[PDB]
Amino acid sequence: LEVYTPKEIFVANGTQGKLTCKFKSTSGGLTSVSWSFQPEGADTTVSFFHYSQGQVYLGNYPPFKDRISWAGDLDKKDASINIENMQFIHNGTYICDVKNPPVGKTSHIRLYVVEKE
Amino acid sequence: LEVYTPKEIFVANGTQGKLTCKFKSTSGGLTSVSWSFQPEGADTTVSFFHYSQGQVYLGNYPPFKDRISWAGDLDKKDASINIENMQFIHNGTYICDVKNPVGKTSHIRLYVVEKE
Amino acid sequence: LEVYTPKEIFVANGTQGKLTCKFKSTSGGLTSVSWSFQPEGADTTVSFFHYSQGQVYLGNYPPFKDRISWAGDLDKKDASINIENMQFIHNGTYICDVKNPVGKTSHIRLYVVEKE
Amino acid sequence: LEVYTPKEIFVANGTQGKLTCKFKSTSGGLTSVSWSFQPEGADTTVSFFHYSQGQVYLGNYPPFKDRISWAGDLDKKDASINIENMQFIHNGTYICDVKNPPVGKTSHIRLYVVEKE
Repeated sequence: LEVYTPKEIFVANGTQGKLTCKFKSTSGGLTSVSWSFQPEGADTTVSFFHYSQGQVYLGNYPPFKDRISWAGDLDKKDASINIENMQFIHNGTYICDVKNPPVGKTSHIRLYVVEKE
Repeated sequence: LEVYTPKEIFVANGTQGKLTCKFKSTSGGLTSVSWSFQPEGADTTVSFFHYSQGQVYLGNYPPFKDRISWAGDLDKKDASINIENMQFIHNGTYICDVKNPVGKTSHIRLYVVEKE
Repeated sequence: LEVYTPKEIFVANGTQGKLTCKFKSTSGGLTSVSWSFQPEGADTTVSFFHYSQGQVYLGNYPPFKDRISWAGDLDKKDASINIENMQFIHNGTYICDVKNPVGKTSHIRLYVVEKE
Repeated sequence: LEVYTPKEIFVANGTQGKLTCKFKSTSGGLTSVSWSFQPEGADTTVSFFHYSQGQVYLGNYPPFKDRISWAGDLDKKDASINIENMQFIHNGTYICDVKNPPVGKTSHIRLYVVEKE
């Protein structure tokens, strides 16, 4: 199992961010995706998205409320998500955790939200 | 791994349902719980709850909006959930899927009863 | 004691309707079942079926003549009945009354649908 | 609660039989009546009549089809019934089961149908 994420992305604030994850494995089925956020300059990460068995589940982290949508296809080995209307509180590191049975692999994105001016 | 669910529960409508799941295994850190609903008289199931790594994740099935809370403790081998203010649309079969390192599943037939 | 019926059922006309009742208690024996009919848009109810001690007893309500059969099992806590060849005169609310040593009641709103 | 039945009655065949039941209790609304038949020389009893909530319900026992009618009044503590056109197949023991919340008391009638000649 191999997981790719771009190292960094810059997103103009107020626009949609596309958090790309592509992975490599021998195989939908039992594979699961989880995304996590680590706010910049903080010590903690919040897991906010989980996908498995054709179902999207969301955490209750307020800054991501009504902003998160699935943009992947596990058959095409794509674990991506979109975040609407990104703002500065969304600066930080995003971490994708992919599990393909037969634990799991992770890749990090440093997301920079930029001033739209 | 072994998963238990009571075969049936009756919930007076307008009150809280307590969906009990107890499991048996040798270990809670890699353990995951999922809950599904099969509305009575349909053949679809909606997966609406997932728990792994100390985090509750919820699906967007409207009849469960703002009703679902975690009532378990994986260290105490308890994968239970609560559902607030149950109404007749919540009648059906609830399925708990627990994974330890594939899943084991147990079923509840939940009947919501007229509180009158 | 707890008594459950679905809130509603839709029965295509000319076909058999299956009136489900499931109950919860600590215990056949002295337990009894009665079913009643409230025709839509009237305020009368006719009690038309009674079950106690392995015996089905029927009332003399013409629209239910030769249509009613027991489909329960008090040991499996099932108090259901069947109604053959349901027509529009059978539209209304059905009420299951279950007694285990006063009783709880549950309601079905039964809609008979054009089979065309 | 106390329940009375006559010990025996003789009914000329082809005539109506009147199965008297009178009872004693402190109270009509929750009380129920049931009547049962034990055919002479058999070991089985068939329950064929039930009365509760102002409603008469009948069993499907063929010899009592279109023969059984309520002749009581629970307010007057009378749980009687009538049987039309009694024939020899109706010989036997009749049992009245009365229930009055606040479990029930029973009384037996040995009914002899007699040749009317």
